[PDB]
Amino acid sequence: SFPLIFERSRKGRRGLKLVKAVPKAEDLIPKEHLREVPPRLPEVDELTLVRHYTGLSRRQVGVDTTFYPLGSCTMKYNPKLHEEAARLFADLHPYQDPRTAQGALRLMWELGEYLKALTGMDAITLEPAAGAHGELTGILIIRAYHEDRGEGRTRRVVLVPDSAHGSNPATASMAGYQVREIPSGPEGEVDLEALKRELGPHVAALMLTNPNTLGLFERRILEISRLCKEAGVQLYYDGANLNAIMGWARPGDMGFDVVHLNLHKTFTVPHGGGGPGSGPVGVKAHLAPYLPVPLVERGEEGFYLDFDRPKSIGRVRSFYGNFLALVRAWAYIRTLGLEGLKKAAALAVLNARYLKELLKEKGYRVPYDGPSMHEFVAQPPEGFRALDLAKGLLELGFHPPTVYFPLIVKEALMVEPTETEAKETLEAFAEAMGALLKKPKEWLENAPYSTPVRRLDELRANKHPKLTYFDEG
Amino acid sequence: SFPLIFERSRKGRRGLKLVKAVPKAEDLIPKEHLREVPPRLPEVDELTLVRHYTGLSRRQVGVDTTFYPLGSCTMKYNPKLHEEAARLFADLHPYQDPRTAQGALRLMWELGEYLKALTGMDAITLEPAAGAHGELTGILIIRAYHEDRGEGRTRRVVLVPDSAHGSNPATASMAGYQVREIPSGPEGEVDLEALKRELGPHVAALMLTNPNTLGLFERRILEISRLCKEAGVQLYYDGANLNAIMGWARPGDMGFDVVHLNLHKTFTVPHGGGGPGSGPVGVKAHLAPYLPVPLVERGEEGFYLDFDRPKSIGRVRSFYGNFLALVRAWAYIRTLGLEGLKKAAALAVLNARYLKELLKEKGYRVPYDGPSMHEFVAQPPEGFRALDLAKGLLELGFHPPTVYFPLIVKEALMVEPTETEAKETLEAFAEAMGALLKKPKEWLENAPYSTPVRRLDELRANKHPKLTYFDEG
Amino acid sequence: MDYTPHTEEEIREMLRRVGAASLEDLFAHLPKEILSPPIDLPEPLPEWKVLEELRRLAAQNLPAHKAFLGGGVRSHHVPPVVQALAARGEFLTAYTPYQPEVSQGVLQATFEYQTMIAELAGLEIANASMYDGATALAEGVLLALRETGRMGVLVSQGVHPEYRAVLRAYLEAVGAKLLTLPLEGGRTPLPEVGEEVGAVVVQNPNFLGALEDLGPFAEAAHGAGALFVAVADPLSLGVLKPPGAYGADIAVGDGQSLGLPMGFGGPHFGFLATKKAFVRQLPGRLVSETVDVEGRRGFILTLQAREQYIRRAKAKSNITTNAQLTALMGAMYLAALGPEGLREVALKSVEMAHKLHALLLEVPGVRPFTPKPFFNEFALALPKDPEAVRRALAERGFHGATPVPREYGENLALFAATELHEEEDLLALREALKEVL
Amino acid sequence: MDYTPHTEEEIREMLRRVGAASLEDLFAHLPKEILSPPIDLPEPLPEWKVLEELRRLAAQNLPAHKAFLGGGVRSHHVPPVVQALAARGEFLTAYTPYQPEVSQGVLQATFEYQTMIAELAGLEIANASMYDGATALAEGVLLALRETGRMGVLVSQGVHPEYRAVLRAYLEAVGAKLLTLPLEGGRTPLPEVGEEVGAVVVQNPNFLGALEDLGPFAEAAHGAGALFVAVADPLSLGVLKPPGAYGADIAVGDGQSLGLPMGFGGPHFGFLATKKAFVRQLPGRLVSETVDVEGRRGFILTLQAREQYIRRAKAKSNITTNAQLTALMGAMYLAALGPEGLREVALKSVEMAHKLHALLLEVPGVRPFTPKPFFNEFALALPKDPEAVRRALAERGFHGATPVPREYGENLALFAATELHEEEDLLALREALKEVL
Ligand SMILES: Cc1ncc(COP(=O)(O)O)c(CNOCC(=O)O)c1O
Ligand SMILES: Cc1ncc(COP(=O)(O)O)c(CNOCC(=O)O)c1O
Repeated sequence: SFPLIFERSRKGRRGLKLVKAVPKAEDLIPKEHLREVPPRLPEVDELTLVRHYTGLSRRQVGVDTTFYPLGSCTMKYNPKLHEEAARLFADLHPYQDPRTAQGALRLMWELGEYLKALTGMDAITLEPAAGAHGELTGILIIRAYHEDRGEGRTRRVVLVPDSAHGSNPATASMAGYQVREIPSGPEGEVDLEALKRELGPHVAALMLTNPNTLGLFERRILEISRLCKEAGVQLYYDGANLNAIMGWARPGDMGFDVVHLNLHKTFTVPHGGGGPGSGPVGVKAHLAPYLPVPLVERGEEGFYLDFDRPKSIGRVRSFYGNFLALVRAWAYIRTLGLEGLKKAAALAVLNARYLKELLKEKGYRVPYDGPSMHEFVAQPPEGFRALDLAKGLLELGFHPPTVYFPLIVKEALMVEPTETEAKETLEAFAEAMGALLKKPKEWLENAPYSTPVRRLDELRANKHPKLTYFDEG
Repeated sequence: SFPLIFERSRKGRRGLKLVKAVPKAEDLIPKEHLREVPPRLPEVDELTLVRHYTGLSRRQVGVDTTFYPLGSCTMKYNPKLHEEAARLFADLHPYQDPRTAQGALRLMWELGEYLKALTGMDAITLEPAAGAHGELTGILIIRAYHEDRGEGRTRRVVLVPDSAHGSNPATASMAGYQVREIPSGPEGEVDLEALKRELGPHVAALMLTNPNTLGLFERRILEISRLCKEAGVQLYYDGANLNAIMGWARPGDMGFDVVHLNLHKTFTVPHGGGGPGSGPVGVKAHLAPYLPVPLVERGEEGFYLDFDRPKSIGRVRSFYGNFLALVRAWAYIRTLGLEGLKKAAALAVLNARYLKELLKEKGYRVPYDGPSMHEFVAQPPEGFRALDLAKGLLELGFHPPTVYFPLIVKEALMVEPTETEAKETLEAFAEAMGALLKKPKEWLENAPYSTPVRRLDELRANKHPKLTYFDEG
Repeated sequence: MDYTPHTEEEIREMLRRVGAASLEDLFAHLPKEILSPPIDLPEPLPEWKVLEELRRLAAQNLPAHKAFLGGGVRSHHVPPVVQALAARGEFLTAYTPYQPEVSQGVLQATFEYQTMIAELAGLEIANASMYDGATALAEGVLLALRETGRMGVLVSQGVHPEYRAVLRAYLEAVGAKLLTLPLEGGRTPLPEVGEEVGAVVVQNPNFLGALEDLGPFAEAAHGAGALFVAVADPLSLGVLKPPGAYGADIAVGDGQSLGLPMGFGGPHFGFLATKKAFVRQLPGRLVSETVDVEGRRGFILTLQAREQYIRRAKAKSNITTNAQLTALMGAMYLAALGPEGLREVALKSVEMAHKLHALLLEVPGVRPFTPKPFFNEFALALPKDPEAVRRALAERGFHGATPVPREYGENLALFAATELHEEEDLLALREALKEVL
Repeated sequence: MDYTPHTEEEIREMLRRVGAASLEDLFAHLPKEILSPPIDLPEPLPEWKVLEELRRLAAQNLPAHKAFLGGGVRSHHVPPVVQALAARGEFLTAYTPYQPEVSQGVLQATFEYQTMIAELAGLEIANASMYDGATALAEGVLLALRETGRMGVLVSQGVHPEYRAVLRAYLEAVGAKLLTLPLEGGRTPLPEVGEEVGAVVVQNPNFLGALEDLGPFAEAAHGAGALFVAVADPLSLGVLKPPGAYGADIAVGDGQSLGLPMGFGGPHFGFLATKKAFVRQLPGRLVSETVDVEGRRGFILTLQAREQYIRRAKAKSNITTNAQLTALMGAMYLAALGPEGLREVALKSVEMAHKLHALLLEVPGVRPFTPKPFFNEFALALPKDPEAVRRALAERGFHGATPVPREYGENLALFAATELHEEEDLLALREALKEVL
């Protein structure tokens, strides 16, 4: 049991006291503009505040406490060094004179240079706030590209594989595009024949992750690129799985026109229980003029925010980007260097393949298993549902991998251990997965048992949703 | 279950890498000085280090997570503001040019003045590392004083009440003195009659806390002072219970000649699982010349460390004192001011006096219940053991108060809530203590049950102690 | 340097176990031509050296602490207690809470965030957060258009220009149309709303800091069957009548003012509050109270058909990663201050801003622009170019005079003040301004 | 401002419950004359203003990051990962772990620290921590005198003068005698040890940074029936042969060199390591592994008869509060680097110090004093007053030349180098010294 911050409140109780002499409201703002009924915010002292949130953190797990093999998330260690690095630029105002923010602008420029170098793009925007935001940015760019060529009325559809993440097709809609989903081949890679059938003057772009969401590298990627080029279709790169190939291969050399990266995934920026993140977008020179404004350029006086871009799609969010996260990523790269990043990708791949071997030894299956990259997708043996095994893992002190995704594999167990997890950790995880199969169906169906809370009534929460403490409306 | 850092270890595994081009030993250090066998330090990666310690912290409780009514400890809230305050002075070297450390020296001076203002002392050293260290400093000061007046051979005994903290008599021994205990009267206060028969030219000092360790103010303190002064006996004030009177009464106006304060108790410096702390020692002018060196003074030039004190007892610890803790105490006083400190003392007393009433109504007894100050001492009803009630409390999600101290009360329950705890918390606590009296005897004796570990085998740890992981020797 | 735990002996064993000959061999199945890319990155550095470099860059900047710059972000006190709590590893390194049994911490905290935001705006419900204020506005408007089925939008020019720019991008992307209502005398005149208008948007306080009269805008919107969307600074809601009380259907804003570090523009967070009756169109994550098999209180993500995993193409938004950690920081701030504390901070910044305004009026050639009543920000007309003034000010050690784009008028500059500003800072700024002028 | 939660209504009720008419009425039984003391303290300030004042104070100081000052404290890298971990509320705000069932975090962490210190020292056991190096030494010698039953002590002048002063205060307090062995050629000559001597004390590296030959000292002590106490910098133990290997009976030192912020002198921690055979005489807390009622592994404080609570006047020491948190920071550092990482750090500092030694020797008038081989510190003979040089060096933005008391010689100054010092730092310093000279 744990109380709500609102239940801890006591009428009239004060917490922080930030004002010595509080002015009288009516001396500052006109009566009819004044709030009559105070918001029902909690009224607690600082000690209570600390115990509350510290108590909540203790009813929570994270990479700092548990192995998180979540495919499509790259739950790698978030170095504490980066938190210290970020506090160093906390006191900077986005509208302060640029000549006094050179350190910050320089960092933004360098980061952009490193990311382009690792991705093979010619220009880049560090403005978008997350991966999906980068997707919306890239697609809008691709759209502005076609429109600037008189095909804005014909290029109406976006193509995504049946294994694509939900945000890909969702983005198409936000960009006003129609979306068609192409099926995967028997190996789990792109079906060229089905692709060649869809390609045409009506397709604006093809969204892909490489490796794909099955953890497999698209071996015919160059061919796929060639087909797209002749049809005039823009090839979009979802960088969710960039961790698998950092420093070994670049999407740009694969033929991708536009790219988005997830700093809060591949580059150690902390997940923060949902966010915030950063979704930089890199593009080839022919799509560069459509980039959202402003761009960080290196000039004579120094670095500056460039707004003089006539074909720009405009603004995708306020200011210039989640700077403090950019600091985290800059720190990571300047720490590992090229060799460091390559080693990280190789071991990220080795941990995934090695663990794939352990789970198969335990009886788990892998429908699509060519040389697995940074992640892989397994299925439990007939008779076991992923949902239950996941809960069983929770009971055993482990955290389940991603479940029921990609959508093309029943009882999908999408596993991504990342390079920061140790050998013995992968083995302990595999052991736990093997043990759960030797547990009775009823035990699995009623797990967890020891967690702060057991399975929740998902039904009641959807039929009678109580969305706030006051449940107004 | 939880693994030892040594068990997480893996041969050859590396963690932090702070050296780019590591030189070869043979080139800097002669063969015969080089360590042959590496220390068996753990070999863990950073993620492992973080999970280990994050895990250990989750198997721990503190004021940040739990109500800690420990008598004699003043477990009051430690403002997070102070941690940020100490960070501002992390990079200062004790031997850097004082002309470049004026900010730190000014702070030391100001803190000294504030503490002398609250205690009524004329001069002060911020050097001692803890309360017990302050006692030694203060007792040596008294000895230097007696020896300087030619009574060093005759002043050989230190007097302490039967209710005194064990460090008091222990300190007398470290200082070469004999120690004699004087019993308390029927009210829990000093027995003036027993005191008069002990006072004489052979007594060097009388060590007292006020309020005493029963939480009772020594109402005859002025008479005690008069009696002491008449015999030429120095009155030492153990500041463990200063939180009960700060801003309301000063030991210096009570007749005390020397005082020691515990910044980590009364002034919010964190207890850190046992340490570190700070034990400032203040004195009346007649004892000032014997103060340990150096003292912070402000001269024509600026603030400086004064070492020119021919009668000083010397040095009691390295450098000048636990500066970083001093920053925290300075912050505390500059935040609250006199009225804030007075309010804290009053609410600390009110909390103790209120909780006392609640506990008596639940059936607990108070063998000495005159007007209770910042703490009070209770005992369970006939038939119950404090130890068992203590463990029962743990099982209930609370932390017990100090048990079995002072030594003059059987089954002592020494309770000190401090001013930062809320009325509802005091009540929930009493409600818990009450419910434990209704629990069957076999239940309490075998408590706790849900904690990370149940009752430990003290006898085993004492008969067959395993002091290190390697258990060498 | 790196964070990999693997020892050489472990890599050999793992290599042999997966049938690989070396690390390089793990990538042998990739097209020969894309391998060995010519990547140029600076040499790896130990952590203390990376910090040395960060500090050198930081040493190049002039800290904006106690700055008088405004336009959306201001130098407010960042309470260490809040930052200490948000630094807890559990909150910092957790992922989106999909396994609720082990995520009650973040789940309950988000539910509390929702409650606080809904209360602050005077509305009924709120999502788990949005990237920022601008994007929150865009999503709030898209919601109104989906709810009304219309494509027309009226936005006051009083809405921060960047917000209006972001809104336009999202709007034109889906075929919707936007009409900008220009300010008159610093405030936005009541427009006539047609039935093609699905949303009416107004910010309060507005970009120039002027308090707008929302009531009639809500009545005007409803009369035409259009939804009213209010853009409001959260800190200001601590003392100003919230949009909910004006009849607003949707409220959005950026959370930076709730004790968040300025951070040169990010990250912070956006909030979106609305009526429970529009919950089906609400984008983003939502936490609901519920119970476990033993009857214990619990919290979980709900109504997930509105999101991308389940609805994919028909999702209300593509938003996956949100801005949870910073939204929690806002919640901790709101909780730490309480209703009276928040009101105190808001009133204090308003007071200092007014004192500054009064002081600045004495500067030669300076003329007022933003009309009374204004909140904690205001625009003045300067006798010199605003960018030139900001620069000259920075040369003297001050951060002030944030340039207002010309669409509002010539030579305009914004000025703000907060609870951490004192009389002496105001005077010091004025003298600096008199020297530059 | 304050941290009190009580509302006026609660105080009102509580006051009635305890039978008091007001807050002041709670002190009515105190003598009337000591009440209402006129205490002079500055007026209260809000947290942001307090921080502002701390900032103004900090701005007055020239930070010592990367200083070349030595003499006990040095500017080493303080790893953020360690500080972040030592910042967890549970470690920060816990008290001495007397209720073991809920204190396994601190109890185990402390057990691991005892283990690491014992290992580093090449010994068998160590207590929970001492206040600091100087204090650890005093206690260490008192331990040896109790064990041998003697009253004589021989201390090398090579021991930090401050440690010797503290040692003297403690020793004279109990009637013990102390004889000082003067340094010859920067090293302490092997003394003749009488049977009245219970402890022979030597530091390695010594105050002047010179490496000392500990073997013959341990033998000279043992041959007379005395114990050998070694003072050693923990970081140095990562590469240098441990006193335990030389046959030392007791080892002590200050833990600042293990990644602890210099903090202008405190706090840090001191360590005391010795043989399991002398445990009965060991002062301070001691954690032992044990088991619980069901056989689960656990940790608890043990052999408490050595401490003040139980033994009072006959306790081994009056020590109650120790230096637990900082010692734990020390353990974290040790675990974070491991044996090799620690060895590398010690080596890099030794390397840079030597490189610096050679460079400064070129400055005209600068002559050597500390003989080879020295560690990461060394003293030089300068052509100008050391203090004057430090001041002059400081006016040029350099922290260096820590004055050596005349008891060691004239115009001597100590310099130190650490793992965060690079080639260019050494050169810039030399140039500066060249200038002041
Ligand atoms: C393949 C792939 N692409 C994009 C994203 C989204 O990036 P963010 O907007 O989250 O930064 C993801 C993330 N998917 O997780 C969705 C969830 O259900 O949590 C992805 O895997
Ligand atoms: C009355 C009293 N006097 C002294 C001390 C010691 O001060 P520090 O050296 O701890 O700062 C105390 C603390 N007693 O705690 C005893 C224990 O065993 O924890 C005190 O209460």
